[PDB]
Amino acid sequence: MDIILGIRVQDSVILASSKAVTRGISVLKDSDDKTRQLSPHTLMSFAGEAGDTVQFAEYIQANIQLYSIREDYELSPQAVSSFVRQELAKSIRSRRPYQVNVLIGGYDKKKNKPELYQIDYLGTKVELPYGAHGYSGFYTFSLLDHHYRPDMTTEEGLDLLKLCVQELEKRMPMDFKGVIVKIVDKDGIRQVDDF
Amino acid sequence: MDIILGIRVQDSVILASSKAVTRGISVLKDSDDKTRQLSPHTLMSFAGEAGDTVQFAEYIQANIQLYSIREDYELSPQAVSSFVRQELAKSIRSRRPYQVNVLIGGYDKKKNKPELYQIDYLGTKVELPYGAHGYSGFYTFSLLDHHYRPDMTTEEGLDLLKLCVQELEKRMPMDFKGVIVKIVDKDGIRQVDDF
Amino acid sequence: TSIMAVTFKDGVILGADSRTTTGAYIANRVTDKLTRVHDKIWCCRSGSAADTQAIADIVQYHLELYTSQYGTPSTETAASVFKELCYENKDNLTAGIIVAGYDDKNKGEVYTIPLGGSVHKLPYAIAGSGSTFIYGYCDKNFRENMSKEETVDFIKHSLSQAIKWDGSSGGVIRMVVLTAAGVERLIFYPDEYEQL
Amino acid sequence: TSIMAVTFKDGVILGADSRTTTGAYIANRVTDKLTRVHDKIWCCRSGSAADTQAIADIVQYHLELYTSQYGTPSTETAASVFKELCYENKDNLTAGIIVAGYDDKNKGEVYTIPLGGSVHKLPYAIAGSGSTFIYGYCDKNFRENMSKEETVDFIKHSLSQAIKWDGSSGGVIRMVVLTAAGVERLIFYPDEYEQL
Amino acid sequence: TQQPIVTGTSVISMKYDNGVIIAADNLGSYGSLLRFNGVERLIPVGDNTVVGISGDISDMQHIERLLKDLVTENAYDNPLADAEEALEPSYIFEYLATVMYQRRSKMNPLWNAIIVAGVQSNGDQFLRYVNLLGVTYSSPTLATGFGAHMANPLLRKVVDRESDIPKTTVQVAEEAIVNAMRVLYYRDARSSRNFSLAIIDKNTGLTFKKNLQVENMKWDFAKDIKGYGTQKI
Amino acid sequence: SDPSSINGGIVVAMTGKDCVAIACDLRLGSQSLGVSNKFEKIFHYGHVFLGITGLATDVTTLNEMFRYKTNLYKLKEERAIEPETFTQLVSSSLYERRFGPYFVGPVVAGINSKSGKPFIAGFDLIGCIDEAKDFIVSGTASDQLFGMCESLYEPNLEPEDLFETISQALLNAADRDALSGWGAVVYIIKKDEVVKRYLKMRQD
Amino acid sequence: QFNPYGDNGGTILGIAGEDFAVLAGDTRNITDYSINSRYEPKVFDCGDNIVMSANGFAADGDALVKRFKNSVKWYHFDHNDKKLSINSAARNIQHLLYGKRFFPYYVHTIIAGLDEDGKGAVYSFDPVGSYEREQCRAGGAAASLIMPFLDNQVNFKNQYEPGTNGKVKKPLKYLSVEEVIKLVRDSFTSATERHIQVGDGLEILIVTKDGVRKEFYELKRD
Amino acid sequence: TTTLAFRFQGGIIVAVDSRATAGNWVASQTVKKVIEINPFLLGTAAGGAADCQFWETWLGSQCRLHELREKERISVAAASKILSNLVYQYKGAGLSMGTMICGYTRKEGPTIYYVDSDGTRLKGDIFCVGSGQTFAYGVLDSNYKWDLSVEDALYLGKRSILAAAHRDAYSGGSVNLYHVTEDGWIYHGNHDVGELFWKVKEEEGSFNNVIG
Amino acid sequence: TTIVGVKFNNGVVIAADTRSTQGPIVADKNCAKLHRISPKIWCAGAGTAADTEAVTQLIGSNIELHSLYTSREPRVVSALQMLKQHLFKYQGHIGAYLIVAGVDPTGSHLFSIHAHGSTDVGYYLSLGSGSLAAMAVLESHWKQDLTKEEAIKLASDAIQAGIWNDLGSGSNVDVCVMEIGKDAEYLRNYLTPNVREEKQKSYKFPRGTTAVLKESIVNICDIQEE
Ligand SMILES: *[B]([O])([O])[C]([C][C]([C])[C])[N]C(=O)[C]([C]C1=[C][C]=[C][C]=[C]1)[N]C(=O)C1=[C]N=[C][C]=N1
Ligand SMILES: *[B]([O])([O])[C]([C][C]([C])[C])[N]C(=O)[C]([C]C1=[C][C]=[C][C]=[C]1)[N]C(=O)C1=[C]N=[C][C]=N1
Ligand SMILES: *[B]([O])([O])[C]([C][C]([C])[C])[N]C(=O)[C]([C]C1=[C][C]=[C][C]=[C]1)[N]C(=O)C1=[C]N=[C][C]=N1
Ligand SMILES: *[B]([O])([O])[C]([C][C]([C])[C])[N]C(=O)[C]([C]C1=[C][C]=[C][C]=[C]1)[N]C(=O)C1=[C]N=[C][C]=N1
Ligand SMILES: [Cl-]
Ligand SMILES: [Cl-]
Ligand SMILES: [Mg+2]
Ligand SMILES: [Mg+2]
Ligand SMILES: [Mg+2]
Ligand SMILES: [Mg+2]
Ligand SMILES: [Mg+2]
Repeated sequence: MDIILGIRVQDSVILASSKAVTRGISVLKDSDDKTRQLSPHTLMSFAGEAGDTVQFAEYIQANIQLYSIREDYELSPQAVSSFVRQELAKSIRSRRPYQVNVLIGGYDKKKNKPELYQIDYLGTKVELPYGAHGYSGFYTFSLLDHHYRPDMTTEEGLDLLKLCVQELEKRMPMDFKGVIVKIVDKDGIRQVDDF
Repeated sequence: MDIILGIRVQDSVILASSKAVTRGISVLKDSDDKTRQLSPHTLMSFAGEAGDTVQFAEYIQANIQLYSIREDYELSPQAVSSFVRQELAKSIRSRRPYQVNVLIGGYDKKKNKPELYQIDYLGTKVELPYGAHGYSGFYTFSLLDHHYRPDMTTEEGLDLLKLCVQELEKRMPMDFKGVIVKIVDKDGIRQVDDF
Repeated sequence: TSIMAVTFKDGVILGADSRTTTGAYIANRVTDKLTRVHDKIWCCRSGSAADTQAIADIVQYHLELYTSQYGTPSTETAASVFKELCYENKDNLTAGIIVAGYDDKNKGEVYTIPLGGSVHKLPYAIAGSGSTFIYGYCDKNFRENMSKEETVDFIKHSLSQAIKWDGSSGGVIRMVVLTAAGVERLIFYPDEYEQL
Repeated sequence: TSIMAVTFKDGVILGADSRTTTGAYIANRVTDKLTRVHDKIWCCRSGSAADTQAIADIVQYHLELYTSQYGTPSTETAASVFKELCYENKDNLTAGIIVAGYDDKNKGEVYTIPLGGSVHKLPYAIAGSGSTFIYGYCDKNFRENMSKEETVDFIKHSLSQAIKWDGSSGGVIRMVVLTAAGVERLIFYPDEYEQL
Repeated sequence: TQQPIVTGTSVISMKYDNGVIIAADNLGSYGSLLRFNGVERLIPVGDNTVVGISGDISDMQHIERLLKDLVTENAYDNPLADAEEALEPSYIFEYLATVMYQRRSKMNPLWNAIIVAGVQSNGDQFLRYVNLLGVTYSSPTLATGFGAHMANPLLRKVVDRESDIPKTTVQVAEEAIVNAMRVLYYRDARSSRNFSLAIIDKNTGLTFKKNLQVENMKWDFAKDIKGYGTQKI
Repeated sequence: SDPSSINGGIVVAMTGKDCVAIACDLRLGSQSLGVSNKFEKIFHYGHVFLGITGLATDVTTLNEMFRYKTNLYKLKEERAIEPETFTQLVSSSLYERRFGPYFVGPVVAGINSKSGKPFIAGFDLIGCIDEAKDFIVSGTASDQLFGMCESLYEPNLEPEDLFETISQALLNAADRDALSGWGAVVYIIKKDEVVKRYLKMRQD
Repeated sequence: QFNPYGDNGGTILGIAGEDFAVLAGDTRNITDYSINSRYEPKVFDCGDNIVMSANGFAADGDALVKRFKNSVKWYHFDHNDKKLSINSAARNIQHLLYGKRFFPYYVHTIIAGLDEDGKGAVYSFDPVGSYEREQCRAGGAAASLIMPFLDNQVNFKNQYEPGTNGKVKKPLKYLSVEEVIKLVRDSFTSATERHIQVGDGLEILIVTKDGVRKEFYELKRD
Repeated sequence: TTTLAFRFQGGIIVAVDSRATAGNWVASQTVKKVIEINPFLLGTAAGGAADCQFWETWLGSQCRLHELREKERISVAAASKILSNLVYQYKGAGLSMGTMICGYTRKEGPTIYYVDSDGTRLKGDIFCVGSGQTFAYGVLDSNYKWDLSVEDALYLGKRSILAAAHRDAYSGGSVNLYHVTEDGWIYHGNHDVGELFWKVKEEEGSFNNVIG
Repeated sequence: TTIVGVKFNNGVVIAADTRSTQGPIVADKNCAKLHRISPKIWCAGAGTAADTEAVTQLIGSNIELHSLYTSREPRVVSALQMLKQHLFKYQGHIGAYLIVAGVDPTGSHLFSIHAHGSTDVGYYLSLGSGSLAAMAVLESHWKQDLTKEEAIKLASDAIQAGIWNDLGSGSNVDVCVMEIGKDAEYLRNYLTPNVREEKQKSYKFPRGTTAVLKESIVNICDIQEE
């Protein structure tokens, strides 16, 4: 799929992902949720080749949920991101690699810190204050470089995110039909229904 | 460029053309007028390869304006469309062909009839009640087949045109930044400033 | 194709097979590859039939016009005209030509013109696809100042082997003798040369 | 490469040049292309040096193991083992091998194995890039039941011409004589065979 | 997938009133080089079948070994190996056809065109074709390679349909085959003068003729042909 | 990519007793997209009729070209061009573009005004004349048209019977071709009257 | 490079009657511009009152027919000599074809017979196994020549009743076996005229409750 | 091909065309592009005929096995996911499929899943699939409401296929209608486009461009 | 295509089949492949049909002007030379493969021409996709000193071999005989061994079977007086 963004503020991680699904010449859907909850305090957004994206996301989801049940314990965002990276690093030298890029946003309940990880289909992991995949970063990183401050509130983070989406809607050729925004903090994951 | 539409009603011809200009990854402009007035009662919209479109349109414009001065007389839309077709038919077997598709909307003051001609870069001319170039027709012709009626008023034609643009904005992947609409009738050419 | 020209005591003899092929189909089994550009200046043709005919026709024209103005041309002159056409149009031609002729002053001479358009004056010359199989034989058996009968046997035996091994060569063995006495055509059929 | 094997009254003689080339560079000018797979069963190698060595090594192993169980193998048996390797691995091999050997019952025998992996029993055989230039010569000069001295001269003269015309062939002419008397190695240097 | 190296050209054949005739020249070509001049390409199987093979010679020799091995295997625990349970032409063909189609299906074909000629137990004439693709067909006359283009037309003038088979004698049929071989020598650049011919008759059995030559050739008219158009001398 | 099947369409012609018939479909498209259902492919210059299939820009261009040439012919000759003569003019005109050809499949039909003899002819894109006694076919459904004509046709049909034969040949051939249809026209031609009939057919 | 596919030409035709069914096919077999055989049977009786033909690449065609005949044999062994119905045979053939989805049998398959109500039936397949029951189907090289003729003369397409002018269609009256054979012969005669790979002979297999009958007709040999 | 399906008050409408082509050649006008998986499930077919046919009748076998094992009707979600997981195994091999899995269950209500040979699986209210999908979308989007009568919804689906049959060269033949409700699907006849076009033109006053 | 040429006692005969094909389809069943260059010089053509016709017309036209200029009957070698030089110039792109024959004051002549411009001389020749089937017949039955009747028979038999055995050839046999001191006789459809049999059914439709929308008279006449 197309645009997926992420920003880590003072006390939360905010993920924004486009709603459009396009096959060729037509927009088949304009309300698609490009994300999966891996654990109560960990959310993963994704974008890449058709089919591979969902298949990979649900495969990761199943593995983390299996871990949670087995140990009666939630893995840290850092631990989940490492597991995901290794799967993609394994995948890139397979017969047919997973063509999927992901952002992992989580709140570490031990350290009481939000964490945002950016991983591409090669298995290239980086921890960041803000991140993006595809052509999104080409527009949004300049704004975030200017405006981001690391002690921002969640409300300030959403305003800065609106400024990013406005710029994308102005300068990107593709109509991505807006974004679904989700917040990850100490209380868990919730969706902003009006954006 | 992208989307250009045309519809011939009872007493006028309406041309709608997108405002966006995209070079690669960025929308450089969102207010571009993809049309040229060939004569007081003849308007030509255009879409194709960058540079070729304007160069061809202005070249045709200059030739028709030259004819008007020489003969102190306005050529019929049929006559202008034939001249344009021949230039494109000549062009297609050149060293470097004009990669331009056009719609010619005109009001014939002799017959008191609106006329719409669709010509592609090969020099393929057809007179039509409604027409389109590129992927536009794939969405809009089904609506026009249903809704069109040969005796619509200009206001009814604009409403049917709004229904076409709404469908394009819903199902096309590219954000074409709306359309500039122009009406061609007995009184000449005018632009609908609110659409 | 198997073609050769051999100088000897009394002059020069040209020799050739008669096979023309489109792939593996023999389009003509009785072809005449020994062609005349002047009274006592002939050539052997190998490569494209169209190219070598077109070239030979142009050369015959040039030498006919030369003769009308300057009298009988030398064999060297004829070879130069062949070269000029083959060299200057090397990109568009596939022609391997052997030029052979008899003067009274220079006696028998042989010039070979391979693909590139280069010229090589030799005591004898071999060319065509079938020539590859008789380099060994011809080098071992060629002598200078042979008799007419010996030279005919040398060419007959040589082309017989070339025909035997090369699929692109076959049919009859045509020969053309060039001496002071005049121009003599010889032909040798399969039954004769196969039993050698 | 110029290689050949010739049967005669007392047995069989193998012959070869000594040139190995990487393009136009002579990587080895004193190569031994006559190689031993059994006491009186040898082979001539042409094509890839790596492939033909690998094949010859495997054959020598097979015949050594054959001998330990069933006694001395025939030349036909050796040729069959070569064929089995060359045929079954035709897609991955570039090897043109001549197998020659001496039995007391069958006397001198020669088997040639070209690229495809087919087997052909012949009175004599020629192979390698340089063989093309001596088909004419060898066909005209070969007789059955020659003497040792005549056969050495035939091979010496033949390979001399092959070397003369083929750039991929050169150096010394190695030979190996296989008779009831035993195994004799011969060598002939450029100064000797070039003046022939 | 491979490319053929040492190759054999046309195999030609036809039916006649009491049996079948088949023929093929004794050449093994190496591209344009006429390398091997003593190659037998007709391989008899028992006293009632002859398999004619064209194409790659290394693959021919492999097929030859399969047929040799087939005869050995059929004799095993078979008291009627030389009688009621002897190998039929139809059995030999179907086996080859199976192998050819299996090999093309593994993308590693036997690069050949094969004609199985023979006479069945009940006296019926057998003549069927198979090639590297596993394609099979039967006809009163069959030919491979250049023979298909030049021999078939000549042989079809003798036997044009099924009803022409009883009206064709062995003398007339052999005459047509021998003529066809001459025509192929005139016109096929990868053919030789020497060839082998085999007749399988329901009465007189298998007659295998070796070392035949093309004779009665017309070449004399060549002497009159001069130049390529305008030349007179 | 293939110029002869971008726009689509078909033409068929037939001879009858003292009459000829020529017919065509009305479709013009851009590959899968249907653009126009009024694109007629049959033109006439005097009493000589010309049908043209193939690339539509060339169909238009050649019509304009032959109108040009037949008009000059008539001014100089002081008579209308005949089918036999026009056939040669089409062949000449196409072959002059031997190595840069018009991607078309022309079909000539008409009755000679002096002899009264019915005449039809077809061409390839570069000029070769096919002068058939029975029928000529052209376009993207030429295979289909050959099959229909070869089975339905019989010689010496009366004008009103010939109409039914040619109409059924076109309609059923068009319905087995994706790039043909969207309407059809049939011309029935006699020595001094010509009737034009639009056919009702499936619009898919 | 080795090309495992070839084209043996030919053409086949199936027509379903009210209580009968026919499957016809020419007897010519070709490669490129040469004739291999003027009489090489292409339509086969496969048992259980079912006829079959697999037109296109003959090696694949023979292989498929051979495997289906085999499937009929094992159907009897495994299911107490039960008659294989035409619909069951069709589904079985789909699986044979799709089993080689990624290295297809390069053939157009048609089978014909009677359904379980005794009515005529024809089934048609593409190379990779998609199938559909039909009243009429031509397959192979000259399929494009024959099908339009059959749309017109079997299903009365584009035909209406005189006097009404396009209002009332021509009624779909049933065709006898004698009437169908006439249409088959004319289809192949017409195809032979305009298609170089069609000719030599025409072999028709007729299927009724009584069994499978054969008819042969000469075609032009040029 | 043009196939569509949409959710509404009275359940689901499924409508498809009937044409099959090989290049420009019209191979068939009578193709069944809807598959009756069971009395409650329908599958549409677009792309490769064989791929769609084979794997959708296979899907029906898996659904039958599910309800034998679980003593319960399979969910539309589960049925669609069996097919999407299967084609995902074959991804890259060259399968060509565009399908809607349509059904109703108590727990889900009327549900439509778009399933595709690239592995895409999407739940949604409206879908159009095939070469003529854009033409069908035009009519559907401008006339769609949740509050449509079974009679009006059926006509809209029929009309949207007709629109595409007209314009798209690789769509046509006839229209097959299905209506999926609480109590299963109901077939609503084969409608020949050759007769339907003229009927709709006359009664509706549409297609004024075409002459009749 | 099968085209042949055969020399005989007092002249030369050429022959051809009548099939034209676009791919596997027959475009024309009764095509005319024998072209007249001049009254007593005819040639048969194979390959691209427009090319054989065009190149024959052009050379035939220039031969006519040459004959009028020189006050002599045209020669076959002139037609041969003009054809080969024209074809060579176009480097094979003009796909014309010709058998050129005729009689002139020098005598009777028979030549072949290929698209790249190469010429060949012979007593018997054949060109086209069915040349192998025809040449097989010629090589089996040709002899020196053939009569007129024997040469026509041999030529037509060679074409038949093409008609029956080559899928690129079919239908009828055209012949043209050119004897010394006589008019050249052009025998169009000399043999007709491929007449289609009567159809089983008549497909004449009842009048009114086709649905019509509109009728109108077409004005083919000029603008009228008064
Ligand atoms: B000989 O084989 O080189 C021969 C000599 C020619 C002057 C008659 N050439 C040909 O036969 C060529 C093909 C060729 C074969 C080998 C090497 C180079 C070229 N043939 C033709 O040019 C030809 C074939 N068919 C029709 C017309 N021309
Ligand atoms: B001979 O030239 O064929 C020779 C025979 C070999 C057994 C010693 N082969 C080579 O010299 C080959 C190259 C070659 C030349 C001509 C035909 C085929 C192959 N050389 C090598 O294999 C080689 C070269 N350099 C290093 C190692 N091996
Ligand atoms: B539809 O156009 O997608 C249609 C649906 C199919 C289930 C019958 N597909 C086809 O007609 C395809 C070709 C095609 C055309 C346009 C887009 C995609 C595919 N045809 C076939 O699969 C086919 C099957 N058997 C015979 C001929 N063609
Ligand atoms: B013959 O088969 O060579 C024949 C001789 C021709 C001069 C009448 N040739 C043709 O019929 C050619 C074959 C061909 C096909 C495709 C490209 C080039 C040549 N056919 C035509 O020239 C042709 C085909 N369709 C319409 C008109 N002409
Ligand atoms: Cl020549
Ligand atoms: Cl070594
Ligand atoms: Mg990264
Ligand atoms: Mg050296
Ligand atoms: Mg599954
Ligand atoms: Mg359509
Ligand atoms: Mg024929």
